[PDB]
Amino acid sequence: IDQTALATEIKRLIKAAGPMPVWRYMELCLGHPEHGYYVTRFTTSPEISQMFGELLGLWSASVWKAADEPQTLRLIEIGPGRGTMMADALRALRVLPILYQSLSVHLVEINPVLRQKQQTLLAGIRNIHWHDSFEDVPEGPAVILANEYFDVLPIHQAIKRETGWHERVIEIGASGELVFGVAADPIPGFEALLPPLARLSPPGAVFEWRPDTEILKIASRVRDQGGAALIIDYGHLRSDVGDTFQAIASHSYADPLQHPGRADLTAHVDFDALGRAAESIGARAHGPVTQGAFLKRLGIETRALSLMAKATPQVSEDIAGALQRLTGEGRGAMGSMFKVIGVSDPKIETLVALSDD
Amino acid sequence: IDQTALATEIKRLIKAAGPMPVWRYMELCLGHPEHGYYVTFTTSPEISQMFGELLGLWSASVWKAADEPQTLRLIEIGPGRGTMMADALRALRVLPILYQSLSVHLVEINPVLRQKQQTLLAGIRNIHWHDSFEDVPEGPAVILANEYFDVLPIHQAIKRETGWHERVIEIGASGELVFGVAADPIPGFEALLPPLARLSPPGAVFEWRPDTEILKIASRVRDQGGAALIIDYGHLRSDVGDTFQAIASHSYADPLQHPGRADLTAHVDFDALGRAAESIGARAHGPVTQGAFLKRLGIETRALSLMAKATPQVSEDIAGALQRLTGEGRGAMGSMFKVIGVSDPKIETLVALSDD
Repeated sequence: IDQTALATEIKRLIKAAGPMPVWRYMELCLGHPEHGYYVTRFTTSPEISQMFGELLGLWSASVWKAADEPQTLRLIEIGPGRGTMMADALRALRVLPILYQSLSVHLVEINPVLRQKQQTLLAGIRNIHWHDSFEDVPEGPAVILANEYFDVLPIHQAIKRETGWHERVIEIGASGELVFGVAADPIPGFEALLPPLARLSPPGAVFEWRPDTEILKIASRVRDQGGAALIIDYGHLRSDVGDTFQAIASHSYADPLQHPGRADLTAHVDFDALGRAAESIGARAHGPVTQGAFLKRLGIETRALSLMAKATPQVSEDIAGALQRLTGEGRGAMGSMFKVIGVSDPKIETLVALSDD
Repeated sequence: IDQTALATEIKRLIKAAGPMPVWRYMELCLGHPEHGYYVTFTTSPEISQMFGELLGLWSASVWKAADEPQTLRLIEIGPGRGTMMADALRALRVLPILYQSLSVHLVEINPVLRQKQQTLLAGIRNIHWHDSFEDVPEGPAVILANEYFDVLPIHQAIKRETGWHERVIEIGASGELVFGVAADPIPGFEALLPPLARLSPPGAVFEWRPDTEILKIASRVRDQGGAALIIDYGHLRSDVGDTFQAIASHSYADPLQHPGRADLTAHVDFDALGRAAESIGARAHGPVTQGAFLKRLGIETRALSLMAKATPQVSEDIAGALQRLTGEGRGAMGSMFKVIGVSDPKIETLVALSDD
C-alpha cells in the first residue's frame, strides 16, 4: 500500500532504527542507489536561455584577469546537468583567443548517462575532462561554477523547545503515512553554534543548516590554488528561522513527504552560513546579491536586446520572457529569490558584480 | 523624451489640473480612447478547457438551487475571446433540459473583441451581446466574472498624523512620473473604514474601489434571482499595503513605467466585496481560494480522465495546467486567486463555497 518502493524501505528503517532525521530522509529520497530520485528520472537557468552560460563565461574572463591571467585556468563545473551551460560559456569565451587556449575544462559528474550526453554535446572541444569528485580535479588556479548544487544537499532541521533544540525527524503516523516529528532529547551544544539572534527564537521556531563539508572544500581549493567560485541558488542573505523544505513539481511546490523517491526535493541555501564558513578558513566572500542584480550588472539586458533585434518574432518573444524569468520578480520569476555569492583567493579583493561597488 | 503619447498627455493634465489621483492614472492607462491599454493567454480559461467546463457544471448547481427556472440567463462580464463560455456550454450540452433553458448574454464593450467571440460561438443560438451589464434582459441568472474587478481603477490613501491623504501621481525632477501625497486629508475617511485599519501607523497604505459595480451585480441577483461568481487575485480580509503593479508576460513591473502600454492591476478586497453585497440584502458565500474551489468541484478527477486518454505531450500539458490553476509556488495561482459567490438571499448555500 506504500506510495512508492522507497517509502516501503523508509518505513522499515524507522521501525528498525527509530525516528529518521529529516536530512537522512532527503538523502535517501534523492540518492538511493535503486529508488533515488536521480537514479530513476529545463527549469534551470542555462536551459532557459543561452545568455546565462554566455554571461558566466564572460564573468570567468574577469576572474582570469583578477587572478593575474594564469597561463592555465581550470574551468570547473560541479553538476553540469546536460552540459548546456558549459557549451554556452565556451562559445562566448571562444571570442577571446588567448584566454580560450589557456583553458582546461573539468566537469565533475557522478552519473554515467548524464556524463555521456555531456560528452556528445562537447565532443568537438579539446581540453575537456570528467571527474567523479571535486577532489579528482587537477590543481591550479580556477573558476568554479556551482549552479543549484547546494540546494539539493540534505537539509538538517531543529525545533526550539523549553528544553532546547531537538532534531526534526520523520515518523510513521496513525494511517501508516510519513509525518514530521521531534527528537526525544535536545542537541547538546546546539545553541553555541547558532547566530546570536536565532538563540532568542520562541518555541516552535525551525532552524535549518547543512554541514560545511562541501563549502570548506571549495573554499580551501581557491584559497590554496587561486581563482574563485561562483555559487548560485535559491536562498536567503541572512541566517534566520523558518521551514523551507519542499518538493518541487513542474509548475508548483509540493509536500515533501509525498511520493518519496519520485520527487525533486529542496531547501533554501543559507548564503550567510556559506560566507561565514568561507571566511572561517581564510577565503574571501563576495556579495551576496540577487540573481537579478548580478545578471543585470553583467549586461544581460543589452545582450537580450541584441538577440531580439535579430530574431524571428517568436524567438524574440522567447528571449524577452527568458530575460524576465532570469531577472524579474513575481509570476515565478527567480531574479529575487535566487542569490549569488562569490568565494575567492584572499589575494583577490573584489569580484565583478558582487563586491566592485 | 516621454515613454508614450499617453505619458505626454498625463504630464499636461498634471500641470493643468494638479496632482493626479492614483485611480485616475490607472483609468487613463487602461481606457484612454486612443492611447489606452485595452485600445492599444495567462487567464484560467486560456490555460485549460477544464476551467470553463467546471464553471459550466457549477452553473447547473446554481440552477437547481434557484428551483430550476425555465429560463436561466447565463451572463459573463468580460468574455475575452469567448473561450471560457465555449467550454462552459460544451459541458452543459450534456444536460439537454438545462441546455435548452439557457439564454447566453455576453457583455463586451470592445468591438473587435466582440467579433472574435461571435465567430467562435457563431454555431450556437440563443446568444446575445450587450454594451453594458444594464442592457441584459431581466430574469434569474448565473453571472460569471473572471478577472473583472482587478482591472477597475484602484483608489489609495496614506496614513499621516493629520489623517489619510489620497495618494497621487506627480512629476519628478527629471520629468518622470512619481508617487505623491495629497495636501489635505480626506474629510470623514476614518469613518466607514474597517475599525482595525484605523489604528494603522503613519505610512500605511489603504486600498479601495467604489462599490458601484458590485452593488449593481448584487442588487440584480437579489431582485431577479440566481447568483454571481467572482474570481480574481486578492485577499480575504481588509488590510493595508500597496498592491498596485503592472503585469508583464513573465513577471510584475513598475506601474509608472510606459503608461498605456502595460496591463495594470491591484488586489481585489474580497472582504469589502462581501460587505457591499450584504449591505443591500444579497448573500455572500465564501470566499475561498481558487485552488480549494476547483478541487471541490472535482478538477483533479477530470484532469486524470483527460490525461489517461491524451498523447504524451497533451497529457503533460494537462498536468501542468492542473498545477497552475490549483497549486502554489512557481507562479501557480491556486492560493493567490480567490473566489466569492453573491446570491439571491433565498439561496442559503452555494456549492464549493458555503456547503461545507
